[PDB]
Amino acid sequence: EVLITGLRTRAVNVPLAYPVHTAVGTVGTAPLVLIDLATSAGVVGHSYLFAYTPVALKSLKQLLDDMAAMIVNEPLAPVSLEAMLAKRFCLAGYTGLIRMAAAGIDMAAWDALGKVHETPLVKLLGANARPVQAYDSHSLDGVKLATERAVTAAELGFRAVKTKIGYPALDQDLAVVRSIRQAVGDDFGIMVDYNQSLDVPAAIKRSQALQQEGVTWIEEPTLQHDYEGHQRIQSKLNVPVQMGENWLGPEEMFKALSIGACRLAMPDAMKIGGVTGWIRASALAQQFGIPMSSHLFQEISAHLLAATPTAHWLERLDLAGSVIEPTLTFEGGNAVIPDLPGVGIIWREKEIGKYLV
Amino acid sequence: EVLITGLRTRAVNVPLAYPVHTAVGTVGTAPLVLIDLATSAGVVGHSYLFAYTPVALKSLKQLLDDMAAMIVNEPLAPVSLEAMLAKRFCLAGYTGLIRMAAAGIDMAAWDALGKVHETPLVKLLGANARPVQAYDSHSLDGVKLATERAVTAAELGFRAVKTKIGYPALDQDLAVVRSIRQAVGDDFGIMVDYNQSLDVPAAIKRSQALQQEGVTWIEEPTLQHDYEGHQRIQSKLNVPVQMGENWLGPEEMFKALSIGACRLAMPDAMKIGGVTGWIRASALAQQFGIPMSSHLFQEISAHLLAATPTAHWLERLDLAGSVIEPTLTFEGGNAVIPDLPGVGIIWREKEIGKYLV
Amino acid sequence: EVLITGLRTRAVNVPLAYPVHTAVGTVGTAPLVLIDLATSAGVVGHSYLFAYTPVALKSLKQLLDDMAAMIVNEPLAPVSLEAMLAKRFCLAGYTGLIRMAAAGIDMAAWDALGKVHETPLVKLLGANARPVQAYDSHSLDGVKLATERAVTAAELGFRAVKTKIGYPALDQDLAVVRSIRQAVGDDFGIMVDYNQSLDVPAAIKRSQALQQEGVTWIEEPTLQHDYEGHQRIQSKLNVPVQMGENWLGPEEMFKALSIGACRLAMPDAMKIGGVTGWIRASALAQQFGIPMSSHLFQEISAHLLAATPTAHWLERLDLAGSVIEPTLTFEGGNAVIPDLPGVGIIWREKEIGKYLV
Amino acid sequence: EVLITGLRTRAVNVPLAYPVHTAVGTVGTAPLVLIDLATSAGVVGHSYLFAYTPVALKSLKQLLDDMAAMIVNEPLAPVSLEAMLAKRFCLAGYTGLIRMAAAGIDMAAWDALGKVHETPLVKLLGANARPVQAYDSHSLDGVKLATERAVTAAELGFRAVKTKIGYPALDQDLAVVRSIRQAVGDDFGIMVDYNQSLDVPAAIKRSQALQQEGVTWIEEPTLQHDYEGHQRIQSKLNVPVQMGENWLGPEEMFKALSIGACRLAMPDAMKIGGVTGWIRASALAQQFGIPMSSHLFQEISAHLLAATPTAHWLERLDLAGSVIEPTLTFEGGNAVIPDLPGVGIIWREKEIGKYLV
Amino acid sequence: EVLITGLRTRAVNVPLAYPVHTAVGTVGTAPLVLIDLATSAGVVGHSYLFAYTPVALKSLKQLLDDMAAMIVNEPLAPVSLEAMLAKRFCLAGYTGLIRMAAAGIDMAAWDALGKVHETPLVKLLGANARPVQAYDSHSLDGVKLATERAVTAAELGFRAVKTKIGYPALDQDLAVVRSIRQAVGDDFGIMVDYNQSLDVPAAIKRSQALQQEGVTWIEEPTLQHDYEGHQRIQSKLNVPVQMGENWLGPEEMFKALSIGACRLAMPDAMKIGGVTGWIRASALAQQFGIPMSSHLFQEISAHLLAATPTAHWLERLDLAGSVIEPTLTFEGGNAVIPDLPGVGIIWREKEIGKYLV
Ligand SMILES: O=NN(O)c1ccccc1
Ligand SMILES: O=NN(O)c1ccccc1
Ligand SMILES: O=NN(O)c1ccccc1
Ligand SMILES: O=NN(O)c1ccccc1
Ligand SMILES: O=NN(O)c1ccccc1
Ligand SMILES: [Mg+2]
Ligand SMILES: [Mg+2]
Ligand SMILES: [Mg+2]
Ligand SMILES: [Mg+2]
Ligand SMILES: [Mg+2]
Repeated sequence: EVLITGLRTRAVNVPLAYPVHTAVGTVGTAPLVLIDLATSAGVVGHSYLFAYTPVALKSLKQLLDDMAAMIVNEPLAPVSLEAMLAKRFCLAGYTGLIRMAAAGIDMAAWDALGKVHETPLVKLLGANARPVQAYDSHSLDGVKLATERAVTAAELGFRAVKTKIGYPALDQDLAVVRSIRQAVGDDFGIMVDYNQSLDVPAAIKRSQALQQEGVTWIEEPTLQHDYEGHQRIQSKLNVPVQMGENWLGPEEMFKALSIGACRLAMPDAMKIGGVTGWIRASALAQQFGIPMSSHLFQEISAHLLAATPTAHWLERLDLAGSVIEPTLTFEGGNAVIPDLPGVGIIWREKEIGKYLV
Repeated sequence: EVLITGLRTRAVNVPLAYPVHTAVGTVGTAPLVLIDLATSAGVVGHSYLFAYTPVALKSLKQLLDDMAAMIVNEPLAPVSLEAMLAKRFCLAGYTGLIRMAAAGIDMAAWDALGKVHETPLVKLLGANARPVQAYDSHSLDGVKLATERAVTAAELGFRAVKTKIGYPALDQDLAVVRSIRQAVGDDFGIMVDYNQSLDVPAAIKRSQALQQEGVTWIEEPTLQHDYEGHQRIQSKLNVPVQMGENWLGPEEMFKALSIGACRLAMPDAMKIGGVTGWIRASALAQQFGIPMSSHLFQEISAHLLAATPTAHWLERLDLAGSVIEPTLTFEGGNAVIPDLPGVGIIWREKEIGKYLV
Repeated sequence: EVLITGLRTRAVNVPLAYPVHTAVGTVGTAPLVLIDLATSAGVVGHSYLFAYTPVALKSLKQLLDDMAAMIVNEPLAPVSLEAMLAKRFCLAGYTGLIRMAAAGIDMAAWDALGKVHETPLVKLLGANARPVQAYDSHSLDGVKLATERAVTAAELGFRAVKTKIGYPALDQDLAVVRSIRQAVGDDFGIMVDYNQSLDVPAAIKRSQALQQEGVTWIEEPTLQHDYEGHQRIQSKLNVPVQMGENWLGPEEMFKALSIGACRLAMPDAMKIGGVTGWIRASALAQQFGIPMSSHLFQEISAHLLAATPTAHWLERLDLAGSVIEPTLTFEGGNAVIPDLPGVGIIWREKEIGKYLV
Repeated sequence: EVLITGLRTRAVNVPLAYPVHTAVGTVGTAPLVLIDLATSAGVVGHSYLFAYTPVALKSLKQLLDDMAAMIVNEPLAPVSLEAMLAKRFCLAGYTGLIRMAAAGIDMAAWDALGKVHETPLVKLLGANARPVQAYDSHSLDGVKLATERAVTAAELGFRAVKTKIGYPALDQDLAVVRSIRQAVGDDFGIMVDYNQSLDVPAAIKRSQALQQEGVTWIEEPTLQHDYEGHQRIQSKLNVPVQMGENWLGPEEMFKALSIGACRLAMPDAMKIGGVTGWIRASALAQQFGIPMSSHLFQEISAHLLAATPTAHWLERLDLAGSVIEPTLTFEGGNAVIPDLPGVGIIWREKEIGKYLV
Repeated sequence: EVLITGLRTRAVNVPLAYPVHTAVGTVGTAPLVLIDLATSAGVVGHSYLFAYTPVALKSLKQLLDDMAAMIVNEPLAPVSLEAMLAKRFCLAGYTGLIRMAAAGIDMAAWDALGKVHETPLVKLLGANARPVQAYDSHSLDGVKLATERAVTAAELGFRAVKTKIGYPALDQDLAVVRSIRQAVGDDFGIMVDYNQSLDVPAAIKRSQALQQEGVTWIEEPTLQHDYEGHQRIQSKLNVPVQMGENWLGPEEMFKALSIGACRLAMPDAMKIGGVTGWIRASALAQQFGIPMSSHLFQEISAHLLAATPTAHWLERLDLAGSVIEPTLTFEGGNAVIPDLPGVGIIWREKEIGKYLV
């Protein structure tokens, strides 16, 4: 039996070429927890967590470190390890930061398991590597920069981009989208993301005007937990409502899809519960007829999407590029999984120093 | 006018006379974060958080300490402060540890506001103080200890006790309930709590047997988030299914009640979102026709129940008694709100020093 | 314990600069009951009731006076006082005139409680004063006067107006709206109100033509109690259906929202049950995802809306201006809560004389 | 042709032989408004309203007196008069005291119309007079008085009685029902009435125990407006749940029956909207398969039941007996409509003088 | 007690100025059963039945004659007489021809009862006579005659007409409607009737094209009993679906409205169960929010509609003009009820001879 022998985490706050502006606030740098999971077979599993705000960063690192003792000497069997953690956090609430930390462990464990068998994760999941179409993910950038980032993305061979909207006025949402559209042409996806900023009637009004414009999908139009409200917005639309980045575990995804919140889903490898939760999520999207994309975590999402029966898009937003070797590449807009064991995440150890919190 | 001028937290791990054994693990000490919210009016708001396990304790403290930057210099206006926190944690997930941190702030802010106005909290909410019936809350204690603790509670004048069940065999659940019944008589409540330990069919089978015995309610028979499963259990019962201690915010309560998960509710003053979330929860319980009890936090729950239109039971489990002056008392099994501004929490400073971690 | 020591009411019939014409009849003057609630702390709570027609005015005053004996010597604890009244009127029917009278007591009691603590009501509710956007509320005025009132409102810095429609012909509804629109421009809200005058098919026909025109919302298209019928109208519309002024208590609001009658709500501080009912109402709108405005009662609604999580608009219709000091002001179209304790309602005692019935 | 030419009201407070005790308060006298509707045909229509408590008595009289201006000089056409009243009270809320006032007018107008045609009311409605089975309606009387009143009713030839329950302990509800049962035998109805006193779970628990005893129905187990709660109670019962005395208009009946609140109905001739509302209620009860009884107003209810397709029981509780000639009689427990034009109400003028307030 | 003393029927087949062409066949003459109901007060009640096809005419007359013995010596109390007939035909099936015959009896009985009290039926129902708007009902007439009948109807002051459609091709439906429209102008109702001729998809296609044209309603688009199918068609339309002429009894109407088959209703005085069934029907349309028109039977429908809370249109199609005195008149397109007792139906006895079958 291969055993887990140790856990080490490191908190960084890493710079973004382009700060992520949203209609509810800006993420100017990336607060990350980098996770190393040591094993008795001598390999080291790697993953990372995104804490969104520096306010949650130290708390997340502390929680993982305190969780070290419950995983050390457990078998490196991510599925059994997830059940053990779901039980240990039964009382406290297996959600939120605690679930995110459990996901970080899970992703490092599956990386480790791929390394034990010297096989890329995608193959360990029983699937073939294949290129996965990717959209370049931008932010609430203003007409000028939004249009430039779009052109550049199109120059690099991306077939779609996402821009984050929710400007003070609807006309401003539309001017950004029209300006991207003039510059990329009609054969190009423009996904838009409201980041939860509208109430249901505002969302219906804005969304029907954006749909007239031709957008590829409308993402998180209202409060993320409000699945009934998403359903109400979706009911007034032909264009699909998109959500899922905020589902904490496949049980949240199940509740949203059960009441018809959306016609597309994009779980987040961390929030959905890592590789173990992702695989469950994929089973749900398939039965519910829901094309499934990724949210962040582009390195592991390239593997995961290749094992996903309704795989739709990979989101390109390179949060961890400063501290992770660029072994994932893009050819003609598609993510290409590297020929490395597990996930293909290699730390740029020389760089992690600049960013330690 | 009145501003928040400081936040101070203290992590303590308090050994309990009677460890809280449950079917899914034992809580042998109470890991609490003690909160002091200093104000420009000079009075200081007090509250505390329960972290369930030491594993989450330092993470939760660190979390609050980092949240201080968001609240210091803000007006002492619990409702506007809560709206601000929901917005600040919009992206990261306003749930779990983060929502619990926010609730501790809220509870200490309302304590401070009651202090500003030199009025007990119940009166600031527009209600009168009045004795609230309380059950003495025990645990997965074995036949012998459970009967003994039940006898003791009956002598103290409690008219109900709660025991935690989910022993390996149904015959054992039933033996504990029988032995308590023989000890306390037919005119006496025996609540039971499975702490999420059964799947739906075992819950239906055990619950129907318990209902033949005569129990007052059946609490969390299955996984706390599985509202549809609770409904399925409730559908096969005359006895009421009880839940809610695990609802993170009133929006989770709204989901559970919308599909008929339970016929009783017991929000946890911390998980529900503090005073602000509790008052919202009570509006919901009133409209859905749900008698609403409390879970832990007996000091603030006595106030809050008095303001609760469908107020049912106060749970008495004295987690903070080692560190808080016993200003809340019990006459004839009823909680008696002390005549003290805000919540009536006064730290036992000499005691706190022994439990700091 | 602060106690209620007396109740005094005065019925007035006060002149309106602009009579309120609706498609179901005209309210040419304001029949009001002015309420003074005396306390043992020496302060006096103030509120008023709107009786709609002089036909109900004396009956409403008489009922309050007869209710004096059941509230005198009760604690000034509006929430406990509301429960006592709900119980005392259990048998007779806690709705209609009786519920309106109970609301009048409630609003005077919360005014009194704010005065006891020398704090504006909004702060007593735990929220911060903030300016609240307001629309100027006009009536079934005819193309000429409708357009003038609109211009004037826009001149005073209002960002929207409401006009009451339901003229004998659809073309007349549209000519009024088009004429307001030409004169205010496209960046301006035009709310329309049918005052219950249409049956469901007529409402669907008229409403779809108004929606083509661009209106901000369509208010009470059909019989107020007919929530199923509202839902049927709402189902055929993208523009939101608005209602709520006629909900007697939050239990009526709950029934309407449960079956999807509307996408916006506007409780009436009096009919919803005063401050106590309003706060419950706000909890419902929030969980149901419903932007919540006020109906009349502009003085107390400015406070209430500042404590309302989905606060949407304040309705400006100054029914009581003749007998109430203008301490509420409007800056750039927003209501500004005055810096006075409780509600900030001060009687113009010199003027009440002219209007006594 | 025939016009209304006057309205006269008289408020009386009539002491009752047996005060109507209920679990939520005692009605020790009957506060009634006696109505005389003078016509151009010279006959005068009679009806009365029950105000429940003296607190509402003067307000209700004043209300009618002010409503006189709307009806005097209108044709005596109860149906068109009702439509006019609904429109006049469109804005103010056509419910509660206002709807009760309107119903008194309606009942006196139909009495007058029967007088114009010199025909008993039942015949004007197109039905034959026929004996209607009646239960003798008692109250929250204690074991001893309840048994005694049950024996008396059985000797008078009643085949059923109703008792009001909701004593502090279930054991007490059950003792009263047992003692009545022993007195009257197994071939005899015992209806029971909780007068809104239980929450849903206590209602389910008490109702299941009562159903083991053998009772004829369970009336208003919970808050009268909580139709969803009644359904939840009914869902756990074989015995039928009975309600309706509190429905204000047939539209409230329609809501309750639409969601399955009850398996029996008992509209109140006043609250339902008089004869006009009652005939609408009977159309609904017939379509929803609901046996329909009456509540109070035995004089007019005998006529109305005879015209009611699913007619069940007449409630006999003689509130107006002190002031109305006993022209309605009881043979073998059946109400016998007197052969008198309209309702057959004749004032006892010498008696009325003693009770005027 | 007034008693029924005899029943006499006469079958006629009467000529139509304009044969009624429908998409499922032609009714070129009117097969009618004329009913005389003799009473012991010396008056004679009159009604008639429409048998649709001569194939059913003798069978209908025979059935009534055979029913004579069960009504002779019964009281003239139409409501009690209807219940007796519902019971007598319990086993055989109280629907179809038997229900139509029972309705014929009912309508003659209410005519008789109006005559006993020397009062027009409308007043006996407690309502005021008022003019009722009427549309002139034409048939599947071809572009040329359809347009002429429209002009003539408009010349006589009708504000709307109905034409029967379902031509072999959609373009033909549209050419007829466009041609009527050019000739009447935009301020004029054009109702269209498919007479059950389309399947659900054809109905959705045709109906959406007619709705583009502006029609007032689309009547019986598919198989009359197929309420689910009507609902499916209605779901794809803004214009209202109309039906009801074929509902046999208010219990059929109740089933159709319960599942949302239509947004307008038009019961047929005969099929709905005569005056007794109509009054029940009106109670349903009111609660369900459904504007209610008549189908045929214009003489009694003028009275009935005046007592109908959601009265919408009277259908003018004078089937019985050849054998009934023209006491009903039309002023400015409205039906005017004549000042005669009961229904105002007087036989042209000199003419009945020409048409006896
Ligand atoms: O789509 N992704 N969203 O919304 C995001 C990503 C990173 C930071 C904030 C929001
Ligand atoms: O009801 N209280 N429960 O379930 C509890 C209490 C303490 C620790 C864990 C669970
Ligand atoms: O929107 N408010 N309505 O409808 C109103 C206000 C005052 C008087 C009458 C109607
Ligand atoms: O059934 N009758 N009830 O409930 C009643 C009667 C009189 C007074 C109050 C309630
Ligand atoms: O609308 N009335 N219809 O459909 C009708 C009337 C008479 C004969 C045939 C059909
Ligand atoms: Mg997003
Ligand atoms: Mg528990
Ligand atoms: Mg309005
Ligand atoms: Mg009752
Ligand atoms: Mg037809």
